[PDB]
Amino acid sequence: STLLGQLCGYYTQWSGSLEVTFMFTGSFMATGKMLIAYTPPGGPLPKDRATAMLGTHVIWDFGLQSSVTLVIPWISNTTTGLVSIWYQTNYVVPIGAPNTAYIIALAAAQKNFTMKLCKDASDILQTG
Amino acid sequence: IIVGYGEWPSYCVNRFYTLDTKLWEKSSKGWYWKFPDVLTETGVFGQNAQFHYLYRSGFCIHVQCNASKFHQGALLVAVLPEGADGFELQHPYVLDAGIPISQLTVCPHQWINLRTNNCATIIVPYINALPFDSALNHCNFGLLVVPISPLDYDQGATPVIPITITLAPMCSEFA
Amino acid sequence: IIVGYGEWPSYCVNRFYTLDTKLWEKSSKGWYWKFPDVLTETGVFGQNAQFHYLYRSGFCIHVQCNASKFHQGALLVAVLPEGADGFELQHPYVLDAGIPISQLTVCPHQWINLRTNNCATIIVPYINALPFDSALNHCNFGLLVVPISPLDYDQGATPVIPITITLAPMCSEFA
Amino acid sequence: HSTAETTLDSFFSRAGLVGEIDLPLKGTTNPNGYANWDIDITGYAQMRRKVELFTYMRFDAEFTFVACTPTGEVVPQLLQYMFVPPGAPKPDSRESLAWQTATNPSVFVKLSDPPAQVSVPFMSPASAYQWFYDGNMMGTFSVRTVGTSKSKYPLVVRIYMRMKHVRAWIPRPMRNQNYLFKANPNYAGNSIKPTGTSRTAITTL
Repeated sequence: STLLGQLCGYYTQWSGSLEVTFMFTGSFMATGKMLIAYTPPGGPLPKDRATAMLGTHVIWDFGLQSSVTLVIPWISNTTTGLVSIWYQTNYVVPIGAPNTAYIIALAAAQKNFTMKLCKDASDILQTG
Repeated sequence: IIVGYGEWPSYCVNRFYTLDTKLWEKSSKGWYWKFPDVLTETGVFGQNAQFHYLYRSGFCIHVQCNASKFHQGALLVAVLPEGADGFELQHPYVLDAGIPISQLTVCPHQWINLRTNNCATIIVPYINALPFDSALNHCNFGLLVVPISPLDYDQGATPVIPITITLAPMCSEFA
Repeated sequence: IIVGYGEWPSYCVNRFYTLDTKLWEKSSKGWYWKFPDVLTETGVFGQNAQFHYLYRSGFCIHVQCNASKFHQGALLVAVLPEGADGFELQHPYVLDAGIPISQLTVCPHQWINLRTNNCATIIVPYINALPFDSALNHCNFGLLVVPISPLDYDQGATPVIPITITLAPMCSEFA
Repeated sequence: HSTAETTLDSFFSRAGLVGEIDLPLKGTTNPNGYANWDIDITGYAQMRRKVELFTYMRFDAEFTFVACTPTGEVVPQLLQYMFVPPGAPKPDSRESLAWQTATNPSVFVKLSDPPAQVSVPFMSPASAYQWFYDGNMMGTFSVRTVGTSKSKYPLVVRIYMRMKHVRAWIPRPMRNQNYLFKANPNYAGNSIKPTGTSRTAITTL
């Protein structure tokens, strides 16, 4: 659904770094913490919150900050890495505020991203 | 920031270890952790603790909690010399040792009042009658988190308040 | 000392690893080892080989044997690009690959003649068409030890001659 | 001397009765003429709560030996009073060879003398004595009456100790509940008392 994923459907080979931004859209009165982790290519998904903490991660607090960013290092070659979101604490809220919020994720590429070997791939989008 | 006994860690695994989250209710007694026993199973520090013969390290401890403006309560965080999910106090008035809790402020301590702050920080140097000991046979100190004034809220708010401990080893040796 | 292809290891577990002793008889064919496959199970190098994604390292290899002045024979030690107890050659004349052994001196090589010397030393740089590969899916080179002139002695002497391989990693990276 | 009585030199500063051994003429208390006594500082009943205000201590000790008849009478008897360091064997009988080993120092003294008095240094392998170990031998005094036969008098020997050159580290809360054991912080959990006294209402003096 991203524009990066649609433009690299016209090419064959690519390599570079990425960046993912998370945006918390709950109310002003809600607090809590999260754990966003990244696993390099080759290793599996972690089994629990404790082994994911032993690795590349960040703690994200709702009450202090509404946006966090995660720089993914080099992806390449047309397995892959994994990004997982865990609950550190529970979701704390006062009386009179809603119990459920949502997160919106935004993704782009860095300045060292390249593409090569063009290919007009046969899209599903057919004319009429 | 509290620097324990006016002294920094010094020479005679440099990352944050967020342990786990405790749940503070209206009927909690208190909790304690024993160091370095809390960390001899996780990560690179847990390997070098049980593969070497001598040990010397200082610490830096952060205690945090998050709540709304409709909650109330107070915690006393203290460090007293001599697993990773802690134990619960049975008799918090005598600290399970026959000594009163009202005199625990003679130790390196810090208050957490939910009306005012939400974080505590204590720096602990290396304390022993020897220059080097064993990490697996001798625990140096313990960390105490006791609610002096109990938690309260009105019905409909979140009944359970998170407490997270995160720590960082500082000036460690292994021999 | 032979420096392979006129080039030293360079940047883009620093100890000796004495492997095991082979036994050279009057009916031996030859042996081979695959690197880094020989060392992905022992020590600190065996941990960092299978816990990281990319790998880059050079080596230094010592081959030694000890015998009396009443023994005779010759070995050819060579390094050809592309467990810890080695494999045995079935057809040493074609090197188990359809290529002759009489042209193996186009590689980084060294002779061991029991009449003259008893030690060989070859330094190997990092060789790949890529700057980084996987230690567990790609073997870079192989080490060959083949007796060209066979072992001989008179009856009553020691019938079996030891051959020990010892190696040291040099300018290693892990990422 | 303008707050020189609250120092730790003055707070641990008097000779107190610790240890009292009895050498009866008949009975089963000490049937032969010898007795062993292990050096502890908590034989004085006010002393354990005072030293456990701290975690680590370091001091010297000075011992005094006064002896008499159960009535109080002074009789012409000669006694031995030897010191066994930690790591050395202790006597089993009166004919043991430990009574005449030259590395165990003795003090021969008559009973019609001033009391004998010696000094014992800091003898721990560590840098301090610690009263709390999450995971302290000073020696032994043996007391005998000199002779090959049994003495003609019943005797009582009392031991006094004064500490000196005192240093201390890391204060702790003081003891709140009654003790049950030695070198053991256990307490009676089925009867826990407040620290002080109570009143009827918070608004009444």
